[PDB]
Amino acid sequence: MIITSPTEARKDFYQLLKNVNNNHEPIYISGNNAENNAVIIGLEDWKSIQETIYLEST
Amino acid sequence: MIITSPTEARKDFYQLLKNVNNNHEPIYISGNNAENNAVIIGLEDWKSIQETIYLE
Amino acid sequence: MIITSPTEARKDFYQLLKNVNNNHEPIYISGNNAENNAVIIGLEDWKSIQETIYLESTGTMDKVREREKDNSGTTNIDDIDWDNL
Amino acid sequence: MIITSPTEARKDFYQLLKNVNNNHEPIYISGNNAENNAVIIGLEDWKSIQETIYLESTGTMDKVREREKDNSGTTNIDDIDWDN
Amino acid sequence: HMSNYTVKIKNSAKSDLKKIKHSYLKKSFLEIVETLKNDPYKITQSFEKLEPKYLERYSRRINHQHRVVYTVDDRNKEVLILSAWSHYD
Amino acid sequence: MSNYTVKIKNSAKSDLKKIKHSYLKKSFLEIVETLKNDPYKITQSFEKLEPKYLERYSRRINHQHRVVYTVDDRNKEVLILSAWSHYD
DNA sequence: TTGACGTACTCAAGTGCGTACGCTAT
DNA sequence: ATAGCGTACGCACTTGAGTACGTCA
Repeated sequence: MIITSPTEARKDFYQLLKNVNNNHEPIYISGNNAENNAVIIGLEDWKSIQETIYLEST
Repeated sequence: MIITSPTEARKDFYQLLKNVNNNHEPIYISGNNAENNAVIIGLEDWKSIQETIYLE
Repeated sequence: MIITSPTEARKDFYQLLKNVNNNHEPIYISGNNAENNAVIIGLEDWKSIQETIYLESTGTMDKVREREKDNSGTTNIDDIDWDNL
Repeated sequence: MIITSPTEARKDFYQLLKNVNNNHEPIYISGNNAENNAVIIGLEDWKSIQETIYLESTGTMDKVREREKDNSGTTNIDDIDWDN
Repeated sequence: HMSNYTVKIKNSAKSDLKKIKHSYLKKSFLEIVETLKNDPYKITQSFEKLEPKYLERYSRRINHQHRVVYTVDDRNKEVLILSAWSHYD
Repeated sequence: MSNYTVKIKNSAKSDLKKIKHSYLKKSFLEIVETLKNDPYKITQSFEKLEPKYLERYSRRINHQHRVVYTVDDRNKEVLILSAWSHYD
């Protein structure tokens, strides 16, 4: 569980995107507004997740 | 699960203690003081987690 | 699907975080350094994905799919004899 | 072992959150209804716990525990031939 | 003896109930059943619509580790429990 | 050469067969390079498993699979016990 | 030029934190 | 005669949000 506010995430946005691919851990964005609540996944991990749900359904 | 700040958690603190048990969900406390982040979980769920850690 | 560069994503970051929660569609981040590509998903939508991945990772969904196809029958949950099983 | 009521935990909430992260010992909350009892755990300690139970649910820890006492020998990671 | 929904379980999934009993999770499992008898779509117990959505499989938490995976027949008002144990063993 | 000697259990080499056929070999090899230099390095989602007195550690190959290992700090030897977190 | 990248400004809006009150249940 | 609750206060401290600049490859 890595949690950071949107403001703190935007200050180190590029390092965040590298970390989510090198560490393979989702990063949860959460601040004062619930409309910003989101998760950041690496693309390779995201494609692996999409294939697991889709391949075993077929 | 739920992510919230300690200020928001304190306004609904009693409902928080019921939800972690009724929903068996961890409620993460994350505010501006990023080094004081914590999680609140139900006691019965915590007992099961303890038994899982020490099962062989 | 919505695709954007990391630099463009940083300019409209607060507006992207509100799009994944309203449009319920992931935002793909693709830039010149493709090894740093990522995707933004709303938290409520991600919980269903993480729950599904957990049940797949434990082999539970394999049991669920296999049990859906068998002809073992059905027992009402009130008729369960807990003292023998 | 720190056990406290829900009302006093609410009044000391910000200090309890700093306590679990400095002492690495959880705080227990016990009130009039035992079914609402909760535990406060530091996030970094919770990461070790979640990773452990995840590797337990997948059956990995049982394999790890069995491989620790199987007497099968060890091979250097450089002596691994990926073509075979 | 009467409720909004009939909760049942696949007989091959009854093996999970024995692991629930010996893990002292029977009490938490029966709380899921009572909600499934009244409203299997109630936003409680970490209710979740599993992926892919069109297969219409649902999940509720017995605790942090185990789930009740089930489908719902809306015509006959029946809940079919397909799994009650989320560990590999 | 390197700070630590990285070994894998013989009964765990079948995990490397699945690592090879899942295109995770590059990710797994980046982990074993870190294990040669510093197995306690705060990278790759390094985590100390519970119970802490058994001193088991894990690093993420991807979102699903982990490298589970122990460290012989006396002899500077890392023993990989698992490289595939799925039952098959 | 470009995206990548670290860094910066600004003011409205919110949190952090201790502390408190009125009321019910005990 | 105290916890269990929902709710509030005051102010220092931070986030939120759009927007910008200078440097680099």
